[PDB]
Amino acid sequence: SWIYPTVILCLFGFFSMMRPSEPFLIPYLSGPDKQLTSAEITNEIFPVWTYSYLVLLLPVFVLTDYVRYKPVIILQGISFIITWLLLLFGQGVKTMQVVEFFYGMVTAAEVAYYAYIYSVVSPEHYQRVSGYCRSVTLAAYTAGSVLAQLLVSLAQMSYFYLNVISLASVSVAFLFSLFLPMPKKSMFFHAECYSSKRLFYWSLWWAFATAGFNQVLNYVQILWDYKAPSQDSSIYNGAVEAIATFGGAVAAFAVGYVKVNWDLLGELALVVFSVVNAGSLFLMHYTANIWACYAGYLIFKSSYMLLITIAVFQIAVNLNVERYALVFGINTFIALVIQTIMTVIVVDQRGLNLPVSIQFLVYGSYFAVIAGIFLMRSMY
Amino acid sequence: VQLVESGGGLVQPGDSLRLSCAASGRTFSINAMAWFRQAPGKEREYVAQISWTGGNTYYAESVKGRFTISRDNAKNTVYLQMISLKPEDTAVYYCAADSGGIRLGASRWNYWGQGTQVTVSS
Ligand SMILES: Cc1ncc(C[n+]2csc(CCO)c2C)c(N)n1
Repeated sequence: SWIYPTVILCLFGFFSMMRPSEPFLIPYLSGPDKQLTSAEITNEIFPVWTYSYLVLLLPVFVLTDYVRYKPVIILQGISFIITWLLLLFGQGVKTMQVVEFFYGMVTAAEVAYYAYIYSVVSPEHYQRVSGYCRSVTLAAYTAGSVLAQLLVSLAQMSYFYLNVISLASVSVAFLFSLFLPMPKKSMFFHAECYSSKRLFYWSLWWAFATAGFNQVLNYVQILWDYKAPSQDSSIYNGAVEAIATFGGAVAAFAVGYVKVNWDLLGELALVVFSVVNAGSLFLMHYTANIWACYAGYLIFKSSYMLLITIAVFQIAVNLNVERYALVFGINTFIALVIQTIMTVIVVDQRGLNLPVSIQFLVYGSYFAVIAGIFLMRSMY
Repeated sequence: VQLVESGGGLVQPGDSLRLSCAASGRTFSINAMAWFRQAPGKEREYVAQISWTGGNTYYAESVKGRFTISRDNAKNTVYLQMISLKPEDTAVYYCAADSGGIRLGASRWNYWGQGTQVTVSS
């Protein structure tokens, strides 16, 4: 009884996230197709993603519950098509700002994908099923990225004939998204805890750390293109993304295998791996060798993902399934309020308008200041 | 926008040139203007760019350091200043005015100029 909704919910998850041209985005943008100056991408287009993502988060979170979780899933499917239909033919600098906004709906509606299964699957097969619908996404992204650097290198497929394949992939996602059973009970609508010492402190790092992780992911392909232009030398942005994603996936699984009490050795394991993220972000900025810059991304994603798993594990030890959403819903919002404050000052055109050359000395110093205040706070 | 180019001519090597582009007709919305170039028996080649709202520029790697592009929003014209010319720069230059708005198309540059003849020789 639990296999039909999950089989079609996993098929939708795999196809939607099997997008080959996620890595080859900025090489595609600032190329001979939609030639855009790197100053028109790092300070006018990309920042809009965090502005629209922040705005369309609470309205979508509340909407997902009132109207049962599926209608929002379809909306994410439609926004996937609109985003890649403008990314194919839409040209200009103003048309790309619209694309970023529609990618806010695509990413902000991801809450209704993971939370849907709770309302249609029996409560016993909730962690079993949740793993199935979460590992398929990682296997889809890793499989897609490997294919991107398999057609661009061995098959010679232009960067345009990856948005066509990406469009077909997401276009088939919105064919299974019409077949999920319609839930009949929501969590809050149709169905003080922060005072705990651990749930607040362990949420502060989750909110702050994930705020910088999203920013680094956004303005990273510009750094690769800056240290080695795509029109002059070969770019392995697909293999690097695939290896980094696999590195994070195995790292998160490792935390779920070792049995160590993350209470006496929890804070130390988060200061130490936060230093590694600060140390490996100066490398991406201080190193001229493009290969070293790839390794800096490889270590950062693998190291950071080893901490979001500890923080998520420590946050969720007493909360119910009915409390994760509004305890992981605030943090995913407070994390964005930090990102918008940082993007406005550091990146936005009206702010400091810092280029990408000097930006990573701030992100690399951002994670070195989330270490002193969570290590100098432990005072006796 | 009806871009008109002028200022072409044959110059001995090491002689600069200034090329203007009297953009006119719908100049309220021209969010860029990037000169191009088409050498004899070749294809159009990027040569410069200048934003209209601000002044951000982006020159081609080969031509950077001698080619200076400056907007003149008062009169709408866009000037390309070139120094240290050589007989390998003989080509024809074209403007390309990115009008603006939400559009679907094949090329970012909506409207194009006619073309000015530059013939470096001696
Ligand atoms: C059209 C568009 N697509 C994606 C992003 C954000 N983004 C780009 S790459 C990446 C991680 C994978 O490399 C993320 C989150 C954006 N701002 N605009």
